[PDB]
Amino acid sequence: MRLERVLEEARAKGYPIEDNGLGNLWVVLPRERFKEEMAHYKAMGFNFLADIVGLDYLTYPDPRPERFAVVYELVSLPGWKDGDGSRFFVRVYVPEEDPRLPTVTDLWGSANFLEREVYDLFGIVFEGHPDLRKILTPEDLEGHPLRKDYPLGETPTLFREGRYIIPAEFRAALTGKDPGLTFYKGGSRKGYRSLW
Amino acid sequence: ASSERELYEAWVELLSWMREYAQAKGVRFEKEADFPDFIYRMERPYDLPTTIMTASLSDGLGEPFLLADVSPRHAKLKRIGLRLPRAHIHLHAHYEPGKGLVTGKIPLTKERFFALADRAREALAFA
Amino acid sequence: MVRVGMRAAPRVSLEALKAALGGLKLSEAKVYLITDWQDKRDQARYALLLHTGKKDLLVPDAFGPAFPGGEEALSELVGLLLAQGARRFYEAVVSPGEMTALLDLPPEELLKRVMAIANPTDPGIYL
Amino acid sequence: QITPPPRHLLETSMEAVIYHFKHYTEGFHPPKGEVYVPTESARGELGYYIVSDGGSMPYRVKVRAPSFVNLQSLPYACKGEQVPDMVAIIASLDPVMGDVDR
Amino acid sequence: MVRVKVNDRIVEVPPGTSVMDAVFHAGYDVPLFCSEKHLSPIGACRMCLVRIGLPIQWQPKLAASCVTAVADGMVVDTLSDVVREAQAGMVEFTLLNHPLDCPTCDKGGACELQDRTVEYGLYEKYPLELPVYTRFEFTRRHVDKHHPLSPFVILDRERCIHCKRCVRYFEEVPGDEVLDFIERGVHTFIGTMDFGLPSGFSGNITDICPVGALLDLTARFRARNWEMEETPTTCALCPVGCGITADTRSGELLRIRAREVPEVNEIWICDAGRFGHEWADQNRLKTPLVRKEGRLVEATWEEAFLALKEGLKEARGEEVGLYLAHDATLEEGLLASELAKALKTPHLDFQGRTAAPASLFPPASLEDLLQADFALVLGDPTEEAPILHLRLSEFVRDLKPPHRYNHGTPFADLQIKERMPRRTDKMALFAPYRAPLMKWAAIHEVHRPGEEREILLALLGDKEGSEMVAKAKEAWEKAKNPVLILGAGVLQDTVAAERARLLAERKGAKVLAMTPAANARGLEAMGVLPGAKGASWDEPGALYAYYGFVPPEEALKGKRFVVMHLSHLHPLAERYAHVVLPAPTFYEKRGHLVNLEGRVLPLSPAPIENGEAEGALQVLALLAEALGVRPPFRLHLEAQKALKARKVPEAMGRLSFRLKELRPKERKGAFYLRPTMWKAHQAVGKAQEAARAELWAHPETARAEALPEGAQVAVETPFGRVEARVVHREDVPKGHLYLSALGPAAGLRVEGRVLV
Amino acid sequence: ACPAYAIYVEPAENDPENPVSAGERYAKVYEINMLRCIFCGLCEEACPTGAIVLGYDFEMADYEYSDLVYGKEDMLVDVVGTKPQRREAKRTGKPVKVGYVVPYVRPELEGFKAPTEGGK
Amino acid sequence: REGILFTTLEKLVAWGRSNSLWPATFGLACCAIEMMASTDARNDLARFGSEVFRASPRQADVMIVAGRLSKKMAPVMRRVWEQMPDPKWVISMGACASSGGMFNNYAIVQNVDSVVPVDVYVPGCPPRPEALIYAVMQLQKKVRGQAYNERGERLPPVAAWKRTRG
Ligand code: SF4
Ligand code: SF4
Ligand code: SF4
Ligand code: SF4
Ligand code: SF4
Ligand code: FES
Repeated sequence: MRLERVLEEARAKGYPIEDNGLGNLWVVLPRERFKEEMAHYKAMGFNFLADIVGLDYLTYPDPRPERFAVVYELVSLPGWKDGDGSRFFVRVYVPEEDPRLPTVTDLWGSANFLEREVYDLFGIVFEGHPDLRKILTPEDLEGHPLRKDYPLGETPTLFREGRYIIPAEFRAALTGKDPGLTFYKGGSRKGYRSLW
Repeated sequence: ASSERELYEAWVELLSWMREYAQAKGVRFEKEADFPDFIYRMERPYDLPTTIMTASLSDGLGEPFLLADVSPRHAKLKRIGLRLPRAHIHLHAHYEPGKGLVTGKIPLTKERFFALADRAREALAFA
Repeated sequence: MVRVGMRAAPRVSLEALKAALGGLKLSEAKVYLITDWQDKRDQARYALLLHTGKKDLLVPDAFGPAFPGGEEALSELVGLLLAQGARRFYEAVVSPGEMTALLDLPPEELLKRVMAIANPTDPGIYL
Repeated sequence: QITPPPRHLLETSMEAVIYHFKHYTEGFHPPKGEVYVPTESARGELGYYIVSDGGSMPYRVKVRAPSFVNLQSLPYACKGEQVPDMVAIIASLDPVMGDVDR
Repeated sequence: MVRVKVNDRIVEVPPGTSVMDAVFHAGYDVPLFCSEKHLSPIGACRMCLVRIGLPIQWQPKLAASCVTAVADGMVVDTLSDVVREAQAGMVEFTLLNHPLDCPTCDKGGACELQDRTVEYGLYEKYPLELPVYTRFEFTRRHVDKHHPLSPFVILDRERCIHCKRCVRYFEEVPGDEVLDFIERGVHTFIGTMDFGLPSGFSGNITDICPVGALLDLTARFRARNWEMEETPTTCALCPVGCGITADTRSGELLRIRAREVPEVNEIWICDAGRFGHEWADQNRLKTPLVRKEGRLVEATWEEAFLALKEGLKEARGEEVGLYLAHDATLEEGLLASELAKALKTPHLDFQGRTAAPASLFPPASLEDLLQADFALVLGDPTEEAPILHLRLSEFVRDLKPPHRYNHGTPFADLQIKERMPRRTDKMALFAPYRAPLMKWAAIHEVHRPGEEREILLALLGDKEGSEMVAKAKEAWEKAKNPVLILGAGVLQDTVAAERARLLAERKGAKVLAMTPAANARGLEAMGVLPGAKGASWDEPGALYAYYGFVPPEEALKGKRFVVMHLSHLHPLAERYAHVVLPAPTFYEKRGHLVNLEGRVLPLSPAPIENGEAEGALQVLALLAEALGVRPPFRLHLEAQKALKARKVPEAMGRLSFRLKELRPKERKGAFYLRPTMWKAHQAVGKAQEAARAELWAHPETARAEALPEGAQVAVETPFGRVEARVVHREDVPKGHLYLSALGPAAGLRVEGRVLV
Repeated sequence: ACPAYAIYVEPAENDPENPVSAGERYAKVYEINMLRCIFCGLCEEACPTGAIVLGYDFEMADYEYSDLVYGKEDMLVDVVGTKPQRREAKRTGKPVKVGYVVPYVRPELEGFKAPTEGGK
Repeated sequence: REGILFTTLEKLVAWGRSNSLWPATFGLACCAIEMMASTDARNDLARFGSEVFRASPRQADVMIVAGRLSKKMAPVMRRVWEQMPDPKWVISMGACASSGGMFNNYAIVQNVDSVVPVDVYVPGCPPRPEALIYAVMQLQKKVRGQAYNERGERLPPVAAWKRTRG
């Protein structure tokens, strides 16, 4: 029930409402309204903060507003005091040159680790955090691994007499921007979805 | 029916003749292609006698003048076929029981095939 | 980032590195001995990339037993780096073609790639 | 587009050979979009936030690691408890560090 | 411009646009077999079908978007169920009789049929019903298989889907009809009565065939399409520098293919560049050698450098030779120049230095060549600058550069109709022999060597030429935008190039100079030319010399110190050279060249087995160390900085450089060094007999001189001793013997003899 | 179909007189890096001629990296044992004893000889 | 004195060390679970001499690298090797440890032999418990001087005996 009220509260102020026909909902809040709105979101009854998922869209085929985008996942547990079960995502775009975003540690302690992880994997600093300390990558590692401008750093596979493989030039798989080995891709290899 | 079996057997027999001619006139013979249902059969069991489906007699320039083919194992309207390239000439043989290998109603014996291949050699072969 | 030494001249590369290293303290430096083919060290060749954080140093492929006087030169080199107080030694395995071009990429990409692919190594394998 | 052709008609049909080859080399290309599904594993809510770009390989796969958010409650759980019990309180939390570090 | 609507999108598009280009420019997609870039669209595969409305006025039958013109305000529907079902049906018809060879097919993953099948086939029929792929449960079409049409090309007549691409190309692009169908119905098949596949541009069909019918024998059964490691680079066999792809896997050379760059070569490569790669990965030098017991020994770089120090200890700086190859980069030339400036030596050169520089003349771009009014050509494009021929074939047919859409070059240019006529009034060609292009040039005269200068003089009007030269002069005087095109024969004879300069300045006209050397104009731009003394690449004037190429046998003889910087091992080095060193080919180098039109081009390095080879930058730097002089270049980045200081534009940028100086030398005329497409160092493997040496003789004078029509005659030239098949030609003048100059020493008139 | 790209397949052209495969192509060099191999079963799944099929031997522990690249003649069904096993059988003189028994071999393993449930 | 310097004594002590292999696991990933399963009541490495399990490294001779070796752990595990008594052996268990495996990336050591001297490699994913027993028997015959490579060479009893630690 509270999700419908979220949608009605957001639509009045001009917030885009994203929806796929699969049962997943997005409400994109600007960064100004982000903090206060999500504070209100906790006040609206969001006990549980599932995820903080950061996204780097450098190599995405279509352009996006900003390079980085951080998505928080808000839920209300059905089995607690008054449990509805309404779960949804909030996306907030973060510039390449402005990896700033207020923490919800004060709101949810759940983001204590989660936000740290995104500072490790992305260059995104979450302002007001108790400790933004590199979690996963070694202390002497330079950079942020999950952003697309950071190499995966593969090593060649080894064989008997000088026969070696460099997997990046061995992949028959394509990416979204990879043109393929023929003049073009259309049809199924431009995006494919069955009509149930 | 079961005539199919002997047909493939007869088909194998046909190949022999071809090879013999290669030694006779000193002309190049080549195995063109083998059965797909024998390459790509992975575990599936295979009872057919030979593995070769298409072969040809090529001249000194390598360009074929005589082609012979047999129908695959699971296809409809099975036959054995002969073709003279560039000459718009097609022959379609069956195997009739008691008679033998016949082109339609007319028997296809060794002598007939030898004459046909010799005519192709004298006429069509460039070098 | 500076480049000293010359390819396939182990003693020249080693003496030039002796001169250029000087009194630089390597307590926080990163030593990248770049090679190919993880297993076979008896014929191995090595480049070197030393990242102090303040400035970097590049030695081309002139070290390893693959060259005359190369094994003793790599032993002297790793002993020198350990003497100057380094603890962090790294080995990157690149394709043969990468060894050549990687020293000709711009400094930022070469350094980022080496740092991303480097494996912690025991200097005992080079001593 | 999602299933390679059955193995028996690989020697009969051309489209089978092309589709078997393509499916096992290139794969299929799902549409551009994001998706996520919840499940209950022995350590909690589990799901993959998959961003696909229309290519053979996913643009990004983010994992909600239930063992990652389950671990923020250790200093609280083992707060004030005994020293030997710190091992039991950790084994009792059931962490699989393949899930946390990831 | 005309407004079109594709299914949700509205696009401005110029009027002559094909519906297919409007779909793709609009961002949609449609199957494509029959049509190809630069080929006349004809509705054959019937794959390009769309829905068209022109008022909602839907057409009765599906429209062929490959041969449809577009009208203002047209609705194009590629997503309707009818279109998708029809496209899947046509795929079914096309794959109906296909040989089931995908896993063992050399085409593998880069097969258009595979991709369009998995794209559009098997429409969504409406359950989770058990689906059937093919309805064809009958006997398939079987024809001749794995037939080598030529030492480079293999033919599988079963894989052909009966498009028109190879025959369309064969009539259109080279103008050499050596392929067409034989029969009709479903029995149709490809064949030829011209067996040698004579055209010098046959290889491109290898790339065009949307199936694996025609495959590259020199790259058959090496690796799979995705497996090959691709190195995009530029070919330095001849100065046109076509964009190529060097596919290598496991340190060796697998295959050469076309890289599209419409500025210089469109999508086309010549057979020499594409199939003539066997020599690179086969047999080449990996260890520096040193002379110890009056013989050659494997050595370290250290010991060679020591011998170098000692040999050049007593060498004065003005007697040293600095001689590079014809394919030397801007980096290397600029460093040799600067190093002979510091170490003051007047004579440095490169292998293909012409007496008259190519920089004299203003370069022209090829698209200008398409828009010119006339082309006065002296020399053989087929042999001196091969892909020029192809561009002349757009030039002679009134074709012009198409528009550049959102999917790149247009898929269906309505500007190219099929079976186009070729004009005999658009160009005038003068060669010492009857070239294939003479067929499309009415104004044509077969002359003898040393006679160009007179044709050019007559075109100026200072004397009176033949009927053909008078027509050429008249059309040149009348033409508003003519092109002058000079081969090597003109560029190597100073007075002829001088009269060309005069003729091309007086009428405002730019020049296409088909140099024997690829980076000749760039090395001139970087300053690789001798000084006053003048020991050039062929002269024995210097006393100490460094060589980056193969000099004439007499140039090594006499010197005190000679060092060659080679890739393969040459007997001239193991008998006259003191220190030999390994170099990577242009295939695996990294640097920049300058096109015969003045455009700079990139060299990326190939994962080929170089050994311990090093670029000549490092060698010249190391060689000046023995001389005291310090080098200004060590790497490619500092070299690029110093280049940008030398005012050389960015890659693909054209460099402006003129030069007013000539260095003439006599030519002792008994034999001719015919310019050859095939290069000597390519005679390995499958080009061994293709890149063979020939001796062209007039039947009368051949008969008088006892040269049989098939004989392997041994010939000794200053440029080496080679055996050569004798060819009787009734267009070769009497008294001369045209020896196939398989190097970048073409266009020279040299002494010599036929040995017995 | 290898997620590690651990299989190297150099192809070559059959000799019609004494061929190796049924078609016009064969595998001149067929290697597997057991230290790269993760034992999926995707390679058996993608083989269209049924050539590559996972077996049953697990006793392939060896001492050297360069000794853990299994070759063609180290994996043909005609071979009996793993590399260290065969090498020990040669330097020992005692035939190979496999450390496993199976109820049967699958049809996909036609030819593979194995101990079957107690039939022997 | 290193188990050497007498024809009978060195064979005796090789016997003793071989059947006295004290495995010290360094459990890293899903390889480690298949090693722990090699202790249950179907297949126990508790017979050959490997019953006791001293977590301390000062007390065990066999070090079994069972799992992917991430770089952040590389020195720590390393020091456990330096802090071991000298007659010590190192086994590399699984694909991620032996080679880079399928995780051919920035994070994982592409051969644990980089930081520690590996005795035996045991492919598999995970290597079957019986395969891990095979590798410990392999190491048993290796320290007996009973192990040869494909090239004909005999392998020395102890790897980590030939290295200049630093
Ligand atoms: S031409 Fe294409 S579809 Fe036909 S066998 Fe070759 S790869 Fe398969
Ligand atoms: S051989 Fe290839 S390019 Fe030529 S018509 Fe057939 S499919 Fe087209
Ligand atoms: S035309 Fe010249 S540059 Fe182009 S591919 Fe041929 S040899 Fe190379
Ligand atoms: S089982 Fe081994 S070789 Fe086969 S696909 Fe998997 S990891 Fe690769
Ligand atoms: S080799 Fe396999 S079982 Fe062992 S740690 Fe790696 S993924 Fe896990
Ligand atoms: S019919 Fe071939 S695409 Fe138009």
